[PDB]
Amino acid sequence: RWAWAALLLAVAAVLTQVVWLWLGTQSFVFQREEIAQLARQYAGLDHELAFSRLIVELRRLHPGHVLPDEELQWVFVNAGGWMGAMCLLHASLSEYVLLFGTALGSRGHSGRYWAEISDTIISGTFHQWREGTTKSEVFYPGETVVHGPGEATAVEWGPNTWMVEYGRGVIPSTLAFALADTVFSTQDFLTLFYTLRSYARGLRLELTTYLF
Amino acid sequence: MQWAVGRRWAWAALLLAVAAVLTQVVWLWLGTQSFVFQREEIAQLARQYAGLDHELAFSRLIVELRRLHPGHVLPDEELQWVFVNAGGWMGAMCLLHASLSEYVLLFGTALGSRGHSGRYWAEISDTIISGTFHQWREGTTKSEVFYPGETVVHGPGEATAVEWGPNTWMVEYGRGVIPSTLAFALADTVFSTQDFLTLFYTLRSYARGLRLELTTYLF
Amino acid sequence: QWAVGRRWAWAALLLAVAAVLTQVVWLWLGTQSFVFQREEIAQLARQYAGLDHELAFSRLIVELRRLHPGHVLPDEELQWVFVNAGGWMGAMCLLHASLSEYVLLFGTALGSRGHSGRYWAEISDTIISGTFHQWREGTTKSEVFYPGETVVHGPGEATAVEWGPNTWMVEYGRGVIPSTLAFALADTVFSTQDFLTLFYTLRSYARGLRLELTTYLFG
Ligand SMILES: CCCN1CCC=C(c2cc(-c3ccc(C)cc3)no2)C1
Ligand SMILES: CCCN1CCC=C(c2cc(-c3ccc(C)cc3)no2)C1
Ligand SMILES: CCCN1CCC=C(c2cc(-c3ccc(C)cc3)no2)C1
Repeated sequence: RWAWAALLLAVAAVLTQVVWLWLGTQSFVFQREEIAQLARQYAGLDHELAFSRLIVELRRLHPGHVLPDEELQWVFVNAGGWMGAMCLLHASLSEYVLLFGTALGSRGHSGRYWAEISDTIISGTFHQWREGTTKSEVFYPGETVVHGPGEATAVEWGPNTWMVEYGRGVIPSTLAFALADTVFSTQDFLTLFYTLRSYARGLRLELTTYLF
Repeated sequence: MQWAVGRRWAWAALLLAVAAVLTQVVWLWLGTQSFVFQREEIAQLARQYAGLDHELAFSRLIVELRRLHPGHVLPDEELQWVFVNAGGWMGAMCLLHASLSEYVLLFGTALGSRGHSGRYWAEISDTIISGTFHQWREGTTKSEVFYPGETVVHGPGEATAVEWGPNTWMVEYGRGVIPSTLAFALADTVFSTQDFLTLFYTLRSYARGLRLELTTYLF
Repeated sequence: QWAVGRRWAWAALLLAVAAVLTQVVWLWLGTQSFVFQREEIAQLARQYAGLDHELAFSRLIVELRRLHPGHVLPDEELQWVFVNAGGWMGAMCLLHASLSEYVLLFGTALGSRGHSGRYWAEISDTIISGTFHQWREGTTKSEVFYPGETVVHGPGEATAVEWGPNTWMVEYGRGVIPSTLAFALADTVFSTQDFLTLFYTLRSYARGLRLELTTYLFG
């Protein structure tokens, strides 16, 4: 039975080799500039219409990578002390695209992620206070703010602020932060479920499209 | 002996009778569900004092609430402002009535606050005496603002983002599984503020409210 | 010579350790010494209030080092680290820290609101710039503090606090300092999950303790 341990790690070595090759020869659906430019084009429109225009345009540029209307949903997000709402459009293990914002405004912890996040503002104001500094910056509609991996900032959204968010990195690691307050502060298990389901729907889509 | 009845059978028949009767009169306890306050009574009552400053408005409301419902309102000896930290927001409450199905309290903030309203197994109504109440309902990308005199109604299972301006005060009425709602109102107190003295104060106010509702029921 | 009971000597020793510990603690309280006087930091920080906070901080650190050599952290150990607690967020720079005292620079560029924390310590905050709103427990009014003013937070007290944008202050603390850190890291553990920040904070404390340990032992 000692040889069975060798066979166990034999196929384990090959499978891990298959995965490694796949993770490295994998390409991305979206470009950072692509998402930013679309949002910048629509920022002058009311956010409701801007959202609709952007979703339609994303679907024609990348069919089979954007969730259907039947699976689009606004779900509150409580994390880092702030509160907003998001609508997931695309979600894989390496990328996501979502609409985010708040009608009341909010402040808190940007989060510390294993990913690069790009927020292009559609309406309102985004205040950013970078770690190590004692001054803040403000971004306005049409402008894109990037959150590098391992960076942590204090953020503030003004009343009625909305943005398109494009994330790239280890996406399942971001859920730990995004659902923290939901678990320990709001106890909103229903919201917790809606979030996980939306991610599942996004993963479901990307899997079928890749398989056709 | 065609009219006679065996004693053993009759004894077991009556046991089935009391069992059938009890299991049915137990059900009517939910049918004879009596709430101490009417659903829109608290709102209609506080809408009258909204013109005053919150300090006098509270005192005159508490007095009026006692006269209308004697033995259902906590005495001045057990009235206390305690902080409330939940859903990312912070305020202070003053419990006036508390049972297992109902509660009435004075709530507000002198600074203002924002956060998650909470999903309760209950129906909550808030009537504004002073300040502003902002509500952002789930699924929408817009908010509504409520002014003094108006009443915000929060149905069961609903979740909204809330914002109170500076110096907003309100009376609050809740109907439903009150102990479960208490789990939310103490969440941030445990995992964010670690204010265990406040935790004690809140639970004590509930115990005082419950003690009153049983000593009134017993006398 | 005689024997003592298994419950007799047990109680006697329980009184013996009671006699020792109580007079040992009282001995400990008597030898207690503080590097900074109760109102020393406040008096010193107010002198630099009104200036650009960068300039005020730099001059203060130089002044503290000159007044208390061996009790202020070197430049290579000074570090701005985010603080998340009680619902609010800001940044701190630890200047001095032991088991009984601490001095730190604190503030926020964005502003913030939340629970002040209920500490086993006496904490004073002298404002260099910006605004400090305080809402005391049991009250329905709030007081605003402007630069040059000092806010004192007594042990066991709990307030709601609000900082305006670009508010900066100097904070001195006196009491059970390790218990205070527990609060300061509450949101970091259960809300932000920022382990890096958590590590930075604990490292800042360790550096303060090390410096205090060396100065105590070797001058
Ligand atoms: C500095 C930018 C930080 N952003 C700010 C805006 C909102 C965030 C945010 C991210 C998410 C999210 C939801 C689902 C999945 C699968 C992944 C991520 N939900 O909300 C984080
Ligand atoms: C949508 C309205 C949500 N409101 C917002 C304001 C404050 C609430 C709130 C509820 C309570 C409370 C305290 C003790 C007991 C036994 C029950 C309830 N204390 O505070 C909940
Ligand atoms: C009543 C004023 C409350 N203040 C408000 C501002 C920030 C505080 C605050 C305290 C600390 C801290 C960091 C390290 C150690 C060893 C001890 C304490 N880090 O931040 C507490």
